[PDB]
Formats: sequence, structure tokens, C-alpha cells
Amino acid sequence: AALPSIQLPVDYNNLFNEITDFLVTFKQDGPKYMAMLQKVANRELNS
Amino acid sequence: NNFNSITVSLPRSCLSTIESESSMANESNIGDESTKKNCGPDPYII
Amino acid sequence: NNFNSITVSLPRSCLSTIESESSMANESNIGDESTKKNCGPDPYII
Amino acid sequence: PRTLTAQHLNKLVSVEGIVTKTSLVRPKLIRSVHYAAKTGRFHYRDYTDATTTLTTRIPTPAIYPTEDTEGNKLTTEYGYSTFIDHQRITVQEMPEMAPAGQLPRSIDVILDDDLVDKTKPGDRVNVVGVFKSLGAGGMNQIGFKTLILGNTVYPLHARSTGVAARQMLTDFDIRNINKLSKKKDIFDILSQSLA
Repeated sequence: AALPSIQLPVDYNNLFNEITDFLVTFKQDGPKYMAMLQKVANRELNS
Repeated sequence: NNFNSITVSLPRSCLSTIESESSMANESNIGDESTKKNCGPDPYII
Repeated sequence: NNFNSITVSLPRSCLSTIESESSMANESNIGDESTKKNCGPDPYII
Repeated sequence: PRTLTAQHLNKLVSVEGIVTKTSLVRPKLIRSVHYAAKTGRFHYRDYTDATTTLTTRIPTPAIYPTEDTEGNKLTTEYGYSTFIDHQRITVQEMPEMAPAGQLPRSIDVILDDDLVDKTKPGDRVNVVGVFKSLGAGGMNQIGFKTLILGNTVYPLHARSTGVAARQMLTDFDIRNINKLSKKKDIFDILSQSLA
């Protein structure tokens, strides 16, 4: 058409699940980021 | 959704200029040394 | 051959219509259902 | 730059002079890629201008796409687009070839991509390229816009200037240079040849 389409070696739905698993799995050598988030909940972290 | 009249018509001027929407779009609208993009008197195809 | 003024200019309308020259040229000037060939306000490139 | 006239337009020329000013290297957008989250598809477009092909073409003024053929909103993928660099420089006649007490003449050179950062202000230079007339000189409504589209840029060395002088060494040259060393009066032979 006037806007042609192209094919790239990427997939966003595939990597979003990987993002979720990392955020709800990572326990550094309770879970690290999910404790950061629990402090975020109570208004004790801004970044 | 109003077919009773026997009316909508096609736009007479390009709507890209009045919808200065993107920051690079108003930049693509210029160039060609010194002049203003002029699409023409009635440039819409169905 | 007159460079003393400081003038010729580029034509404002397509000269194909006023020079109805060939018998198939005035036929290529028509078509597109019902309308008249309109080249534009100033269409000449150097 | 003084003896270059309107009878040499549209021909390949060599110009001598001094570089007086260089501009900032800027990116130029050629192809832009997008993403639609409602269809999982990527779209692209191409852009061009008059200073990339030596022959005149019919202009194609395409627009920047924000919207899909159905209306879906597109995200812009800056890392997947292609950008090519740009720079402009000005050349002037060298002070020791110019007529004394007379104002100087200058010429504009456009460089792109790989030839973009080869010189600095205050250099002796030789440039080869096409002397091009651009646009319409007011006939749509001073004269035509003239510039050189560079293809070759040579730095040159002169007395009392910031450009160094280097020569290419032949293996034959190296053999004499290395042969001279063993003789144990190198210092005297080289010293007595100094003026």
C-alpha cells in the first residue's frame, strides 16, 4: 500500500512474560523486587 | 449515518497542515528551498 | 537575451492544453471518469 | 574561488583555498520504522532530497506516519531507523595567492556520510566535486543557488600552518634509512647537511 510492512526478529508478548517472571521470581543470591514493591506500597520509596 | 438527503463531501484541502500533530510532521511539511507545501486544489482518492 | 533588468518567469499553467497539437494528445488529456486534466497552480521544474 | 565562473557550472572542478568555518555534524533520517500494538506489525517509509542524486527527479514529498491504514496508533522505533551524518564547510582563497588589499572570494561545499569530519578551520585544502545550481532563482514568483557537492577532500601542507607533512615510505627507502645507521658517523653526516 502506501504504508508497507516489514518483518523483524522480535516478539513483545514473548518478552513481557519474561519481564513478569523476573519481577515475581528474582531472589538474590522474601523476593528482592517484591520487597522493594512492598516498601513502595506503604509510601517509603519513590524510585 | 445520514442518507436521507436526495450531504457529506470530500475535504477540499489536505488535513495534514491543520492537524500539526507530530513534531517531525511539521518539519516534513517544509523544505524545497523556500516555499510552502501545496498539495493541490482537491487531492483525496477513495 | 535581455539581462539588463535589475523579467522572464516560468509559465503558470501547463502549455499542453493550449497547444492542442497531436490528435492523441487531446485524448490523453481526458479520462478519469468525468473531469478535466488539472496539472496544478505552478507545475514546472528546471 | 576567484577564477570559478558561471561557464564552469555542471562540470567537475578542483578548487584550492583555506577552510574558514565548519558546521556541526547532524544526523539525517532516511528510513523510519514503527510498531502497531493492535496488529503486531512493523511499518516503514523512505525519505530523499535534492542533494543525493546528480540528476533532477520529480519531487516526492512523503509525510511522517503516525497512523495505520486502519487507524491504529504507531510507536516510533528510534533504534531501528537509519540515520546518515551531514556537514557543511566554506572555502576561501589562500592569503599568499590572493591579491593584496582586495576582498576575498568564497565557495560552499556540502559533505555527507564518511567525508564529514576530515578538516578543521584554518587549513589548506583541495576539493573536487560538481558545481551545482539548485532550486529556482526567483522565477516561481539575486540569482541561482550554487554550491559544490564534494566527493574528494585533500589536506595540504604549507609553511606556518597547522597541517603536518608526512610521506609514504617505500621499502627501498627503508633499506637506505636502516643501512645508514650502522656506520658510526651518522651524527656528523646528518649534522653537516643541516643548511
